[PDB]
Amino acid sequence: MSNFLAEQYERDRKAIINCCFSRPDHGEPPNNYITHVRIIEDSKFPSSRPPPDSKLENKKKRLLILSAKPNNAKLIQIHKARENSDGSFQIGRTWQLTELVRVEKDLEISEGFILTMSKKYYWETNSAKERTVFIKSLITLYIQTFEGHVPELVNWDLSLFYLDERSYQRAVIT
Amino acid sequence: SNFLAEQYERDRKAIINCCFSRPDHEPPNNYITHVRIIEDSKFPSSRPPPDSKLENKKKRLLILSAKPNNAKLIQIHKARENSDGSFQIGRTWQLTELVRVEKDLEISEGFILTMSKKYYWETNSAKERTVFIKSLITLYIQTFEGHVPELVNWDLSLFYLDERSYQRAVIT
Amino acid sequence: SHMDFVAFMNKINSINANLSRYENIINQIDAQHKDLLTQVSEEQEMELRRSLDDYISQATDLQYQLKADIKDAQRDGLHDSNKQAQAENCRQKFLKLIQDYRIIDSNYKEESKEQAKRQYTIIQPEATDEEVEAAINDVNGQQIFSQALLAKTALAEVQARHQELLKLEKTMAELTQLFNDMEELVIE
Repeated sequence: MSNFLAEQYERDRKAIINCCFSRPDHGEPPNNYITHVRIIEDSKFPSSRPPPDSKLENKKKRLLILSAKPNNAKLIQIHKARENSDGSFQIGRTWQLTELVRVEKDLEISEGFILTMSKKYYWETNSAKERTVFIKSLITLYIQTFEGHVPELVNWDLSLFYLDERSYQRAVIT
Repeated sequence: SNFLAEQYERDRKAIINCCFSRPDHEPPNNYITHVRIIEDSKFPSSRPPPDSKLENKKKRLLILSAKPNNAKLIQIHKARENSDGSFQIGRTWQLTELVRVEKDLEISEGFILTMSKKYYWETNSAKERTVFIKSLITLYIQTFEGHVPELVNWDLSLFYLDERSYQRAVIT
Repeated sequence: SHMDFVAFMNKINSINANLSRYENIINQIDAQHKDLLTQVSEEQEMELRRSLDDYISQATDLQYQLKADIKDAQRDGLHDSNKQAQAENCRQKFLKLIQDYRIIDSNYKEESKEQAKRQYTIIQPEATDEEVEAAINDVNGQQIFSQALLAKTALAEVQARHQELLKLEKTMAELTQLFNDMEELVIE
């Protein structure tokens, strides 16, 4: 049907906002939810492409969440969460967007991508077009935040981020 | 110098006679002070170049007044001297619009007033700029509960202020 | 109707006209940036600022018109698969040019802050490096009552570059809000 993903997106969006981005803490106000995506992670291969025959025991169902601090729209955080049996979510790891250094596309797997903060993280989405939507959301959010800079882009179609060759090489942090 | 005190005196009584004497339906405003300025036709918002042709300079006047029923409603006027030998007001601001008052460091006669837009004018000398700005800011302090506009490149001792008293009295 | 289609093509031709018009303006702005970062005489320095000030306003006007003209073509394509894609192709080309302008003012900003730090270590021989970094950064700064020195005229050029940094960042703030305006799929 190709439109169930949009149905579960809004469902997860309300779930994420209800438990993690609406109530105060202990206590700054909650961050502002921006977007999210469902990712898959290989437990014994978290930083590289897993082998094609990795049994389902190694796979994890996680989510990546992008949010900004409530008093500063230029401090974007990258969160990582999992679904509790109760139905809500629990944030496990939070990165600062300034830590983003490299974003790499997997040329072989239409769902896999690599984010590089202090370490390398290999993740893959459920469908090929969910990788495109989220990465375009993340790169756009970075250019908008950091004065029009870009992390090192590898194997990406620069036209997806409204860039070409001479404008990427002019805003790349390297 | 002598004639200068007589120049602004002939302008004062002429401005009152032409624009602040007889009511035109409400009684007119009460004159306060004025200053002769120079406005660049093509560069009214920034410093013009020295090679700006004299066909771009305009002889205007900044007039301060207030409505007779309220001495806290100061208005800023831009008058024009014309070939008829008469004064005519063609621009009016409210004193509350005044946000930033800047002094040109290179040009001893230049000053910037920022109402809705930015306006760069030049007085006929450096001393006439000090008198008008010292009168304008003091009038602003007396009107808006001791607040001052955003002052730039002004020796705050001229307004009996210093560094600590300015940050507390600025409107930002 | 058929006559109702050639008017849409006039809209597309008018947008593409103002897109190449907007691209030449941005490239003209970048040329002024490269020239203003070199040691040029005060004679034609303000002649480059005058052309730059005229180009920046021309860009602001073309951005507003392109924002309206493209969004006008989008709602015309709400019920036509081809008229929607053509208006979408003009939207993607517009956003690409806003990204070019944002990057161009970004490079000129950092190269103007470094150019201002070299102009600031002389008027303030101390401070370096921890305190000269926060002097250029963050309006307002140390320009207030640094007037112990009433060579005397060059003491205000650091304020000319510092205000230009503010004018640049406000422009990028405008370009960012314009970038998010076009990303909204307006419906009618």
